[PDB]
Amino acid sequence: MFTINAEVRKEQGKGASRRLRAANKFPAIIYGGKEAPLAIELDHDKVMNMQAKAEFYSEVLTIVVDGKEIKVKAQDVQRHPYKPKLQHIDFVRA
Amino acid sequence: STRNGRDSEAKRLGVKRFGGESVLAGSIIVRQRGTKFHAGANVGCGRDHTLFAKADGKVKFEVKGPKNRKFISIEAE
Amino acid sequence: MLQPKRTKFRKMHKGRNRGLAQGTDVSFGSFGLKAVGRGRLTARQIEAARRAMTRAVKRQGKIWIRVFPDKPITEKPLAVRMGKGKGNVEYWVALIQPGKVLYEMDGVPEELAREAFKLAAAKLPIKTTFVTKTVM
Amino acid sequence: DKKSARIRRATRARRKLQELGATRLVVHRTPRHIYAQVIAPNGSEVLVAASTVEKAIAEQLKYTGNKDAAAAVGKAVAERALEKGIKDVSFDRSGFQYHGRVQALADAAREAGLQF
Amino acid sequence: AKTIKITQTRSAIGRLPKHKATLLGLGLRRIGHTVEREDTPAIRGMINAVSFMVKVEE
RNA sequence: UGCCUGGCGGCCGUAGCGCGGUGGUCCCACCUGACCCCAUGCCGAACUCAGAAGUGAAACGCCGUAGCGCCGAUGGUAGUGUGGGGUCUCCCCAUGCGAGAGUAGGGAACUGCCAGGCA
RNA sequence: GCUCAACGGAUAAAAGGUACUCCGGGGAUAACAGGCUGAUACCGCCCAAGAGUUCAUAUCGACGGCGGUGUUUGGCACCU
RNA sequence: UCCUCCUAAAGAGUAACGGAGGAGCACGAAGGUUGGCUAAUCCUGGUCGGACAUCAGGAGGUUAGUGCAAUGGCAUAAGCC
RNA sequence: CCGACUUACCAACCCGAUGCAAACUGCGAAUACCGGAGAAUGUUAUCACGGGAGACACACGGCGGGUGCUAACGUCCGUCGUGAAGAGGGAAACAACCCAGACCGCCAGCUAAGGUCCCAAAGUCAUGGUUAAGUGGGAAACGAUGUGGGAAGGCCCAGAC
Ligand SMILES: [Mg+2]
Ligand SMILES: [Mg+2]
Ligand SMILES: [Mg+2]
Ligand SMILES: [Mg+2]
Ligand SMILES: [Mg+2]
Ligand SMILES: [Mg+2]
Ligand SMILES: [Mg+2]
Ligand SMILES: [Mg+2]
Ligand SMILES: [Mg+2]
Ligand SMILES: [Mg+2]
Ligand SMILES: [Mg+2]
Ligand SMILES: [Mg+2]
Ligand SMILES: [Mg+2]
Ligand SMILES: [Mg+2]
Ligand SMILES: [Mg+2]
Ligand SMILES: [Mg+2]
Ligand SMILES: [Mg+2]
Ligand SMILES: [Mg+2]
Ligand SMILES: [Mg+2]
Ligand SMILES: [Mg+2]
Repeated sequence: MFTINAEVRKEQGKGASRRLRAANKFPAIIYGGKEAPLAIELDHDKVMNMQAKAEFYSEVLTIVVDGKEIKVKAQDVQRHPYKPKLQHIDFVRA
Repeated sequence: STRNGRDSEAKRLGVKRFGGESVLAGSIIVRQRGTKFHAGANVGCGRDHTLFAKADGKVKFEVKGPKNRKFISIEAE
Repeated sequence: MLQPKRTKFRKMHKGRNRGLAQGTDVSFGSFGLKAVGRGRLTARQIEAARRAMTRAVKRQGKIWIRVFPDKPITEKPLAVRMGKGKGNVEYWVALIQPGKVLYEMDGVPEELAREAFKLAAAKLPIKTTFVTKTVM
Repeated sequence: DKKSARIRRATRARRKLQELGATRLVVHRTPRHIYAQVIAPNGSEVLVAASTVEKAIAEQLKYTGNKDAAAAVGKAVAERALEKGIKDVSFDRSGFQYHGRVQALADAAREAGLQF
Repeated sequence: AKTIKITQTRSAIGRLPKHKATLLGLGLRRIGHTVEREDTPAIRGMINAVSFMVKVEE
């Protein structure tokens, strides 16, 4: 049910992702096997709160990238070692 | 505490002529302890498993073998 | 007091303690006491912080200790000059990195664990935090 | 495995002839036939091959697969090899003991001008 | 083809022995020295190696 | 020109293991006999010789199957060269290199020179 | 033909006392004091099982943790 | 005095009264060559015989072995006749 | 006797999950090192032979470590830099830290580290926030309705504190 807005990532790397995570946004990617993977950036406070629901990891979400909507499922996540934060979310194109 | 403090002189092992080097016949390529690099084409194997050139040319390292063993070979180029 | 039996080597190098920890998740239990600081945490500060929380929950519930010292720390005696050999082993410490989940417990209501873990975090040199099992 | 033991019985002898770079005359023997082919030091291409399954060899032979049949193919491989200019080969064994049909296969080929 | 102007803006007192030779390769001698070198993927590799002392008005 | 079988290699698990099926005109394997050439630290079991009655059971090859072995991204993470910085027994910034594990997935090989049988 | 093993092997052949002592040097190196550090020592604090008839903190305070001063036993050898 | 591993910072070398072990030999075959062979450990069955002797099948596969400490190596065996 | 009933027990091998290792490796960088080619730059900076030496007491700082207590202006190594053998400016004063390498002269100009209220040369500069402590201008566990910002949450005009 959750619909999350996201934008494509212009630059990628280490210094180009710690730059994002200091602006209350974290990177994530969508991969679905038969299609080219889509690396996107998306907000933190609007997805850290929504992940608190147990249903975030069980239903088919929706991501709005450049107008179109992609139905995905949360495949994996990386969390900060000692803070209530996120670093990456792996989305599989369900 | 005590009952220690002994060591042996370093034996100066290792690869002496790295890949792509032009060697003369009979020049030591690698000084070994076991057989880590095996003898390939146009190289020998001394009693210490020392790999020496047998005909002058350019050294070349290879990974031939069913067991993925390192072979040192020489091309007379 | 936790300490390995039949270890390969009697004395070990000092080494350094850099990086983030590996066991950062609550897997065996439901509520955990995740470390936030850095520094060695010995074998007596584990038992002293364990009794404090196997007693604050009476005796019911399961308790998991996810660290083990396995690191001998020597100490030169008093009035002994320097050199003349490495000192003898005196205690065992467990190196802690920020992120390690030290203790975890299950079978209790959350507010009881959140108080039991408070009486154990007062016996540990390093800062700690209370973390809860997550879906992943 | 009765064949894996044989194939690893002759590996040391086989892999020395790759290092020496010498043309070898490998030999295969079966309870019914016996083959013999000449293989270049490259090891991937053959030059001369004679065997007891060819209709031009087994037609005048009582029974393929015995000592006098081995001498019939040992003669053949030596004439073909000398016809193309190959004279200095080395004898492979393929794990068979150099005692029976292989010995007559080698002895007959040796007598027909081949040098090994 | 197109030449490139390099000027040194920092001293070479405590630099590593590799950064002192790179200045020799470029040809710079003192602070404020300007040289005009040929543009080339090997010359531009020199600038990147010492791209804290030299300043380029390309 | 195609199919199958045998030998010698390249190649090395995307190539190996397990499970189901299938092949005997030729090749191959099991097989018959052993006084003989030859052998058992006893035994023709292995090696070897003399052949063809039988079979494709075992073995081997071929075909299918993911239950294992194996290969394996993109993104992120760790580390690190150079230059700065911090509350500097540990970290951050700019820039360059960038893993390991794991995920999606791939996958039960490909090929060359000869010699046979069949069409 | 050498445990010339003090193993690049001073002689074939070798132990001590000196507070009765002496010479050339060194703060390159010790005792005293100073200096840096603070393991140890002294002082304080944090959590609170418990003692205190009931009652953790009137008074003490287990198993552990964090510091201060430069008063002890030490570490180093920077000054003489 | 000599040998092996770590400290030694992925070429060589690299110190401390740093952490751990060895040598002052053995062999006339334990060397040369030719021919042949593959181990540890578990399962079942079996007379003395037991958890472990020898025998027969299965798994496993080098987890065995190397005259002697450790490292590297070894199936084409450098291991066993 | 066989074991015939039993045991609130301990428990190897395997199976799933979670950690640790300088003397563990089925993986594995960055750098460094060796070799080849090619521009550009450097008063051959490279090697060989010969005449003359000194030196073999090093110190601190950064990075990788051993020892120590991850204590010492402690001690032993690897690599870089400085002092030794280098003056000038800065850090109040302060061989080693930051900037920078002095042939001589000038009552000329521009900058680096560091600074612009007076001592003492240059902003009592401009815009927007924070601090009420002289914090700035020493120090920890721990304790607290100090204060600014951010994302949410609970109750509430069928009336909340
Ligand atoms: Mg000596
Ligand atoms: Mg002497
Ligand atoms: Mg007297
Ligand atoms: Mg005197
Ligand atoms: Mg002194
Ligand atoms: Mg000293
Ligand atoms: Mg090395
Ligand atoms: Mg190195
Ligand atoms: Mg031997
Ligand atoms: Mg042999
Ligand atoms: Mg031998
Ligand atoms: Mg000296
Ligand atoms: Mg000296
Ligand atoms: Mg020194
Ligand atoms: Mg010093
Ligand atoms: Mg100076
Ligand atoms: Mg001054
Ligand atoms: Mg000058
Ligand atoms: Mg003024
Ligand atoms: Mg103050």
